[PDB]
Amino acid sequence: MKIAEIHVYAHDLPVKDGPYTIASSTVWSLQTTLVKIVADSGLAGWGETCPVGPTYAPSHALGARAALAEMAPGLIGANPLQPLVLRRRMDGLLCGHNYAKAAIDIAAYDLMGKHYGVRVADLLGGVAAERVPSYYATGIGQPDEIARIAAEKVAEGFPRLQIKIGGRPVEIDIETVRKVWERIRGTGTRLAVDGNRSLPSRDALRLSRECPEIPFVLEQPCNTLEEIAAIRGRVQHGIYLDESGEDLSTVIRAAGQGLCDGFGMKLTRIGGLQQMAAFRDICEARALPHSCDDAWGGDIIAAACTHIGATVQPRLNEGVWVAQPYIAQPYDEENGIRIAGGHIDLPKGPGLGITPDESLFGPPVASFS
Amino acid sequence: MKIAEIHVYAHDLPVKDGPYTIASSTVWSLQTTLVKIVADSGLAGWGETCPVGPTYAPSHALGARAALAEMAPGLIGANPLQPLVLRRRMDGLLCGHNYAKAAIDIAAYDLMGKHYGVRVADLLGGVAAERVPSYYATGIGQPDEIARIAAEKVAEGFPRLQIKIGGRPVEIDIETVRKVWERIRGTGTRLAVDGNRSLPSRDALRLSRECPEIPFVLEQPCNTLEEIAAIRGRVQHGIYLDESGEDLSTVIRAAGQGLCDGFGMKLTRIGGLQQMAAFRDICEARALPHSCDDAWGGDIIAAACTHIGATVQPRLNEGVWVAQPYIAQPYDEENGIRIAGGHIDLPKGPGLGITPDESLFGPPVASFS
Amino acid sequence: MKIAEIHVYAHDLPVKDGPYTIASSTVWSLQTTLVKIVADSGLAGWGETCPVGPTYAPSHALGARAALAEMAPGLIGANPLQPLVLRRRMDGLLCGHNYAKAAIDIAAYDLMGKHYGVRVADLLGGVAAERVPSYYATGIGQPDEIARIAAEKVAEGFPRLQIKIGGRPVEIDIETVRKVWERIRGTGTRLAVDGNRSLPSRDALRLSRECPEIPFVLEQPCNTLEEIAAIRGRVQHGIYLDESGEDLSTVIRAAGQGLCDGFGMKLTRIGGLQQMAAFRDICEARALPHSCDDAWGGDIIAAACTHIGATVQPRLNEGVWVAQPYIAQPYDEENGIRIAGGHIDLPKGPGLGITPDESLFGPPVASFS
Amino acid sequence: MKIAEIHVYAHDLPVKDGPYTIASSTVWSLQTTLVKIVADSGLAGWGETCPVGPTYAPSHALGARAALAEMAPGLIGANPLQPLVLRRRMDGLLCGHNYAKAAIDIAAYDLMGKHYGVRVADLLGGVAAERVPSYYATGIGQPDEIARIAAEKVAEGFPRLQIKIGGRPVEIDIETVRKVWERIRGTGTRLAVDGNRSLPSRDALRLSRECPEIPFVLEQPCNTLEEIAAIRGRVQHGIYLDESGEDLSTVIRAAGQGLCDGFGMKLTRIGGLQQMAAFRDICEARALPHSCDDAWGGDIIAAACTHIGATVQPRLNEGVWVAQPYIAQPYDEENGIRIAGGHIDLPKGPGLGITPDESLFGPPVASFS
Ligand SMILES: C[N+]1(C)C[C@H](O)C[C@@H]1C(=O)O
Ligand SMILES: C[N+]1(C)C[C@H](O)C[C@@H]1C(=O)O
Ligand SMILES: C[N+]1(C)C[C@H](O)C[C@@H]1C(=O)O
Ligand SMILES: C[N+]1(C)C[C@H](O)C[C@@H]1C(=O)O
Ligand SMILES: [Mg+2]
Ligand SMILES: [Mg+2]
Ligand SMILES: [Mg+2]
Ligand SMILES: [Mg+2]
Ligand SMILES: [Mg+2]
Ligand SMILES: [Mg+2]
Ligand SMILES: [Mg+2]
Ligand SMILES: [Mg+2]
Ligand SMILES: [Mg+2]
Ligand SMILES: [Mg+2]
Repeated sequence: MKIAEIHVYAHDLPVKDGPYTIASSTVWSLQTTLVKIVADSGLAGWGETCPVGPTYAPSHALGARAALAEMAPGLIGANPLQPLVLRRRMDGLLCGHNYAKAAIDIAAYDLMGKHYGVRVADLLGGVAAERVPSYYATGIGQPDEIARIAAEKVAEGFPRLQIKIGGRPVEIDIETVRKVWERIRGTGTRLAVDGNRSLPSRDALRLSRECPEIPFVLEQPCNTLEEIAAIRGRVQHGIYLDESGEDLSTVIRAAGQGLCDGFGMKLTRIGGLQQMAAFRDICEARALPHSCDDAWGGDIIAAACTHIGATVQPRLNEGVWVAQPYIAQPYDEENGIRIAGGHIDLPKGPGLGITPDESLFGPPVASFS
Repeated sequence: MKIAEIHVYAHDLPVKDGPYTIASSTVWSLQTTLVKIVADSGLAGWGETCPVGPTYAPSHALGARAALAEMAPGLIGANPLQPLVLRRRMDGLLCGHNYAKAAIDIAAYDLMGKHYGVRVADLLGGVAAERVPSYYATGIGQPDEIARIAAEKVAEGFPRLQIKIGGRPVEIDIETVRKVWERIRGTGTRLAVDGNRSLPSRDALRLSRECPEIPFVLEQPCNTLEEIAAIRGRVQHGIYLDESGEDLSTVIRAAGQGLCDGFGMKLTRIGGLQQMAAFRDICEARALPHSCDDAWGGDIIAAACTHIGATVQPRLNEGVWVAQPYIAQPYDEENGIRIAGGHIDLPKGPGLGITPDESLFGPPVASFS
Repeated sequence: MKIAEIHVYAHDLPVKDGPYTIASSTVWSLQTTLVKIVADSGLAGWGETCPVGPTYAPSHALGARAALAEMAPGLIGANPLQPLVLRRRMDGLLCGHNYAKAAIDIAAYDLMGKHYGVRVADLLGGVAAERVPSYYATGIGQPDEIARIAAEKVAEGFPRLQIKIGGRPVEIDIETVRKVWERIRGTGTRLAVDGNRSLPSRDALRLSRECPEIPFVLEQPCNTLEEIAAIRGRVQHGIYLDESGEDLSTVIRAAGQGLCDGFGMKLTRIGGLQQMAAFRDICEARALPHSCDDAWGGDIIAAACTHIGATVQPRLNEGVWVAQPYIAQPYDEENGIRIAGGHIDLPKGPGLGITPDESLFGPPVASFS
Repeated sequence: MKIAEIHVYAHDLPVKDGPYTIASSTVWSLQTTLVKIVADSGLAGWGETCPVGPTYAPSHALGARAALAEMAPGLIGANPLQPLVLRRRMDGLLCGHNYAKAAIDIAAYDLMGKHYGVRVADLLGGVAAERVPSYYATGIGQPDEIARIAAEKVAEGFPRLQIKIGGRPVEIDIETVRKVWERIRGTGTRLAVDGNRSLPSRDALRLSRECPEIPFVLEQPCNTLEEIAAIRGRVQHGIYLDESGEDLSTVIRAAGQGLCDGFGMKLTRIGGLQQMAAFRDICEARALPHSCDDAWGGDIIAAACTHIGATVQPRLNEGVWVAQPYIAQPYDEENGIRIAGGHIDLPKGPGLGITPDESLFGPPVASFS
């Protein structure tokens, strides 16, 4: 098999009842980028990458499209059924830019699954669970209001909550954590507190020191991995990496040196499913719980996240986060990814199990053959 | 003296009022393996190895018999009165497989003791105590029920309890520990909490962080020694190794680098009494308390554990655990190992002090001469 | 699809012009164990595991068959198209025993490849090279004798030589290394020197110190990883792990903490292709060169090694070692694995590309349904 | 059985063709202390301790007798057939003073062996070799003079030489090492260079740096273990501890943290055979070569060293050093320890196999009942 065409699309996703606030990024609408790979046989696969604003991570929508335009001519003729070979070929065309490479990677797995008649999760080691947990991430807000929302989401069925903090005096974050805990204690709901790179070590230390009785994991409290390595010995709560886990080498450093207790891992950041599967295997060997998330995006990226998440040993699965609740229009109304009772049912069809209504995207901003 | 015959037996041991639940293994009946060594003089010694299900450790009943069948022809003619020489000879025939080698080792010490007219404990440095402490290990269950059982076992005389946890949400484990402590506090009963390799560092950290007022030692909370080394600086409760202590080299690493505060050590895992005695000497030099246990098994392995345990400095002796309370039929009704008042009286006769009713075992599954 | 039957075979492999001498194992004839998995449809896949004598590693032929006998009944009905799910299922039946699990893993990948019509290497990320390099490993022998063989094998086309040392005064090992280097310098041939766990740190230090001008990597010079970590900073030659690389967790330690510069890795030791592929991804992220070998065995295990080897980035591929030159009768007369010009061609057919002549093995020694 | 009497003897040992020059002690005549333990039955065992002058180690002849006088009354009635119980009993009477405790330890093993009819080596795991290697240690002297003696002693059969250095400009030590190497290279003789605590790190660094082509191990180059840990990474020669190995705890530190590559170990320093056997097991698990020596003394301490030495794995046995060549009158004319061909035959009789002629010692200087 050979790649015959690659099509790049720009598409807009407004935030229902926004904005969505992260200590490092507030957005009102997201620009996603879709990739369609067409084989010489005519069969097509789909990928997607959607940064959550331009300030969250070293990635942005215009940059995704620039990266894809750089690599695409060099990929025409490649065998899309060989994800590692294909990844090396991308590396031969452009250094870094995992978030763009990930879209090609995901399209190729979709195409592979359709070709062989198999679900992507089964190409990645096998379906361990047909329905996977999700988690709900609150925005930054008034303590009482965040606690109210947390209670509601637990009642909806979410087995885990992530409370966003930072960008304001830490006393308010601590009050938020305490008020949330008062409403969810004794429900068995797991808790994460995400500083999104915004806390000086001063405040990360204070948060943990003041709340030993509250069972959160502290997710990416500080900006750099060096700062996290420096506070870890003095912090009695588990610490998870998110933004710092930028590649497999960094994950190997963190696992091998005992620098964290788990991960919030994004598919596009790590470079796609080929790398994410290796990431999964590393975490399983070391009993490091993790989520399988992305920054944002619709059915295509969400299905890719759900497929890898379906392969995770259940006791290590911290959930699959998706932007679906904030997206008005699905790409696939019959099989698209939907949260139900705080969980996500894996699509049942071949490949990603998603057939996007291509009409929605508009003509490609760039085509290659 | 020379070994003239080696006989290998398969024998079944059903669990009274089971199953017995460990986070890593639930069993309903155990398959033990017995070894009889006959000297040219006609004198015989007995050994035993009995994994606690095939998933607890890298060992199983069929594997024990395969290992013994591999080594046995190469041991005919060896001097059974030289335990170190004999161990090196085994190593010359098969790499690893300590749990099988241990059965030959124990049979040889039994034979040595009978030949010289001395108790095995006196071959291992001398009887420091005629009666040794034991400890009772609970299964995993409802918090209140486990607390009730803990109170009963303290009333029976057990000076130490081990609470098994893991394989479920850690909130339940923590509730169990708290309810047990409420019933046993102020009795002077020592407490261990055994995660049996099942806790991610996330949960080990939480358990310790939440319970500074409860004086447990945390036994093998995490799967690998690397994970334990990573959490140790952040855990204020003593940490003991069990499954990780797979050989004397590992014990030397753990003692020399300060990676743990004690051990739950199994005779078969370490490779027998020759190695266990060295283990004992290392712990004594570093004031590291430990038990002398095994995975399971009847009078033969239990007596071997009791003999080495009788040599331990009393202040370091965390007890000898035996499967006797879960075994309906003793091998030796006159001198077999029995728990009385939470303690074990050392047999008074030469060798292990045990004469098994060989009839019980059936014909050997393999014989060598 | 579901596993309907599992059949275990025992088969002898006489060493051509024997014996083969490793510092830890001298072998005259090897006992291989073959496994055939049959699906409900009748489609079959083949696996193989063959310890290189019982003292090289904690593995042996009788032990392989005992482990398979323990696991097989619990695998009837499993889906063989899900290698990770299947591996966890095996872990739920027996702890450890990777060398036995690997035979099931390999048969399942063979079956998967046949079912989808794809080569195993293309189920593991894709073929990076159709012609895979091998390496020649000399046995221990006299310095001039070994230097001759080294020159002869370089001429035959092998791009890398491994010289086995140990088990005798180290000055003889050093003389051998110097005389081999005299023959092969200027031929572009890479050099490994394998101590096979046999050198005290005293001697490993001496070997490196005396030979800075000879560009060997020192493979598993000492018995334990702890010993290797202790000399590493005092050794100017690259150090590779072999025997110490017992599982993915240990690989993560070694890579993350920088304890070695590469690996000799055996498929059965790591537990099969699912784990080997993850191992490959770990090494690629850290630019750690490695081989894809096994202990011994015929066309089945050799094809498995060749398929994973064909996925390795060429600049990191230290070779695929196979026992074929020492094996008189191939299982597959037409398409079995053969070394040609010091290299190995990847088979063309689906699955492993091997069709064993079952009549060579005799009837199964154990059958499960 | 019970100790009925303890008798302490003082005896002079003139140095044949004296003196003997160590960087830390020059000696013309040594004051040995013998101990006879008599059981209720009248059976007796013998021990010995003989510091090599009062400045080599924190031990001296008057100190040996004072320590024995302190402990002896508290040992009347003890069971001498339990070496570990007996050792703890001594610890309960006097802290430290291993060199004195060792004399009691050795007499008790002698008695035990006589009582059971077994050789001491067979009470310590078993005889691995009937003929034990020794090593020759040169005194400090002129480079050409020492090189001659080195050649002469190699011819006599010693498989290892130890060259003493220090106490003068290091260039003279380096010249000595080079001239010795010139004589013994190509003879298969192993080389140790002993600084006896006398080199500043400045000079130890220089000695190793200048001589990479000379295969010595550097024994106790610096005064403290702290100094040795500090230079270790900058020294390419193996480093052995001698004087720093004061107890089992320090051995555990050195081995567990990889601070040395072997030991010169003295029986009296470590505290007797009970501790020496544990020391042996520690070294065997880590492939650390070691000698079994003492400071000085006649047939009694020499036989004790020979018996433990006969249990050491041959590949790790650096030799048993004894003072016999410097001692005119043996205690046992028939079966005393004698070096022959640079090796020592293990005595055949029960216990140590030595029967001292008591009349040589004079009446006891102290008797206890
Ligand atoms: C993955 N989230 C839950 C959604 C946002 O993209 C960021 C947030 C996190 O940082 O974990
Ligand atoms: C030794 N036990 C008390 C009995 C079981 O064999 C396991 C358990 C332990 O892991 O410590
Ligand atoms: C891979 N070999 C060449 C074959 C033997 O199985 C061992 C050897 C090695 O240890 O590297
Ligand atoms: C063991 N010696 C050879 C004899 C002396 O007691 C000291 C010396 C050494 O330090 O190695
Ligand atoms: Mg819930
Ligand atoms: Mg985050
Ligand atoms: Mg009590
Ligand atoms: Mg335990
Ligand atoms: Mg070539
Ligand atoms: Mg090797
Ligand atoms: Mg059937
Ligand atoms: Mg010689
Ligand atoms: Mg010395
Ligand atoms: Mg008296």
